[PDB]
Amino acid sequence: MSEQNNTEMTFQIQRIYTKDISFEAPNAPHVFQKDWQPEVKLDLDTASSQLADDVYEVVLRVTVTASLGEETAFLCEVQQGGIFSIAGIEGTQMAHCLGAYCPNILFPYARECITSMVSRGTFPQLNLAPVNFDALFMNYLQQQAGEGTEEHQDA
Amino acid sequence: MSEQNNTEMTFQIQRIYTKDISFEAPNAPHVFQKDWQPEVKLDLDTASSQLADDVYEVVLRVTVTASLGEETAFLCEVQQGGIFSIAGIEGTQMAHCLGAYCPNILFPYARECITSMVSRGTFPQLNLAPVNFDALFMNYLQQQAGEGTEEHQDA
Amino acid sequence: MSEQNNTEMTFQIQRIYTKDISFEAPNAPHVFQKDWQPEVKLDLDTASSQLADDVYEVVLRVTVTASLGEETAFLCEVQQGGIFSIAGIEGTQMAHCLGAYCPNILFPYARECITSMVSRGTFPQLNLAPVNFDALFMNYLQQQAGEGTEEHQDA
Amino acid sequence: MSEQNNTEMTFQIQRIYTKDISFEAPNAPHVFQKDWQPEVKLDLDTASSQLADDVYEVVLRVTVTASLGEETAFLCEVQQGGIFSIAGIEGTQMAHCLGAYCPNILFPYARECITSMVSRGTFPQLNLAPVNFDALFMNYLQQQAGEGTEEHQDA
Amino acid sequence: DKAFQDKLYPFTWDAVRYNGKLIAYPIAVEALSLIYNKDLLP
Amino acid sequence: DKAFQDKLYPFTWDAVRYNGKLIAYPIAVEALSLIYNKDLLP
Repeated sequence: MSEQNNTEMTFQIQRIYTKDISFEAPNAPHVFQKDWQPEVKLDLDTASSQLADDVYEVVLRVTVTASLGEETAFLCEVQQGGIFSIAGIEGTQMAHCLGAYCPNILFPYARECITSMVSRGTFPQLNLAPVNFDALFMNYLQQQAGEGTEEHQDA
Repeated sequence: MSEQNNTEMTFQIQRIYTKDISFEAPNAPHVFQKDWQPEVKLDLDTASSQLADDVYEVVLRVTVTASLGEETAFLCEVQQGGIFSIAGIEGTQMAHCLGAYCPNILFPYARECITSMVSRGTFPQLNLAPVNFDALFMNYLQQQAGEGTEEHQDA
Repeated sequence: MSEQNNTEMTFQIQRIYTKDISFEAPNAPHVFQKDWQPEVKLDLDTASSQLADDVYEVVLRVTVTASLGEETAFLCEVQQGGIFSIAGIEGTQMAHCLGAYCPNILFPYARECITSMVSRGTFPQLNLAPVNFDALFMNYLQQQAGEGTEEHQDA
Repeated sequence: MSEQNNTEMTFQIQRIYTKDISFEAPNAPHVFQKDWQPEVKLDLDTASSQLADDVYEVVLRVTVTASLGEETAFLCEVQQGGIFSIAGIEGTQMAHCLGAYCPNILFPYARECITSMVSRGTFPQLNLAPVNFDALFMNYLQQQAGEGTEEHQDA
Repeated sequence: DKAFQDKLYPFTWDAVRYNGKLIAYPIAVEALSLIYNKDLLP
Repeated sequence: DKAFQDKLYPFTWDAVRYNGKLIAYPIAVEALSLIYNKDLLP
């Protein structure tokens, strides 16, 4: 293992934590006379700020709209933050990290924080299925090898 | 306006829900660099909403303006609403029940909503001490030199 | 029937914390074959312990079972413990504190923590209705009839 | 032996969730007495299981032990299981699918499900270190001095 | 008389005799769809 | 066995390697002090 190549990337989790959380339910008593068939409009964003050398914070924003039209269920945004060490890669490879990988780390925390807020407003909980733009390149780029075989036992 | 002294009244807890939530950590990794316990400013507000005849919602706005030194630590606000079947009672006794007792029922839920967001932002666990608004209101009657204005209206 | 001798007393919350969590989905990859509302059976439990003089710790345990048809859906359970401190009260006034008042503090946390584990299993919300531990404490011993808090004025 | 990228493979992320969760703090009040420096022990495990015709659920057992010698602070375990309908690849890439890629899909969500329980128990945040299951396997396989960047394609 | 043995712990509370098992307030909130108008990510 | 088996999922993984801890700055937090007074009116 001659680790002379940056394909591994020197990545480190310093700290993960919500910067901002918010929930709005204008029609919160209306839920009794509102039909539970709102169309979930998901929306996503990611940001970056250099705090120090190789130290980049990523702000993964998720915004969930739930509304039948004007008869709105709720609005719920969680701005998740994460202090990350991003070293070894630069520029376009770094743009793949803080634009896809690092917010994908932050998204489970944001998801659960939203779905808790849904339950607090006492609406139907709905968990958003994984979307990996980061892993999509691994899904695309096939390696080379395929044939395994040979295992069984040593004894 | 009426005194109203009768226990034949009805009072049931229908549903607790957050109509509004907020948590804002503006200098979130910066106050992390400050090893100290942040000063907690407690802000408190109330609201009410008539949903039907003898059915009344009340909102409790528990707000935490936390700051360490010359700078914010973390911000929080939860407008914790809850519906109560308030029958057999109106006048100053309704202004007492809906303005003291019903917010007191909402206060454990207000605290919990804040506690969770603070632990998500990885700030130190926040447990506001239980406040009985009723006992304070008893003394309030004999503590009036004059005047007397309030506001309770939410959608 | 009350006889609850009112005193100035002194109360304190030292620490609130989740002691224990369980979420078991034995039918996890089988649950998508189950299309109805799950038959949910909740259980409420308490286990108390005195840490010191004037200082006790009561644990509020909420169990949840669910099943569709004649087969399991999901299982979940939370144990919200809390260290509390008391002075002034005694006998029935003390029994009422650990018997009703402290479960009222702990319930929002235990409740929402179950529904937060629901988020993790990707299925519809299971949020618990507000349980009247106080009325239940009365239904344990029929009617409040205690009396206490005696003036032992010695010098 | 490289350019044999045929449309044989089929992989879909059907569901990613917790099959099982556990958080046990037997010394939850008792942590106030001890020193706040436990030993962060991380446990990793992966399994696959054919539910249907080439549909296998891969479960990740992550377990976080925190003990300063014999005196345990707390224990966390999250069986982050996910259903994946995979086929059309064999041997090395098949073993690398369910053994590397699939637990690496489960690992951000496992990380979070632990971290959130920890903070509810009034314990300091525990972030799981990113284990490059995919990259380290292919490294050791023969690419110990190799580097494979990905072409940033639109669609 | 001061029986210094009883102290401020004459009751434990180890039950919560809840014989009225329910799920929530009588109203079905368990209904929501329209998640992912498209398929999964391949 | 001693002749033909070869699982769909073998996965040797005889190369297990990870750091362990990542915590460095131990900020004294746990439970927020200086919160409220010792009032707590009943």
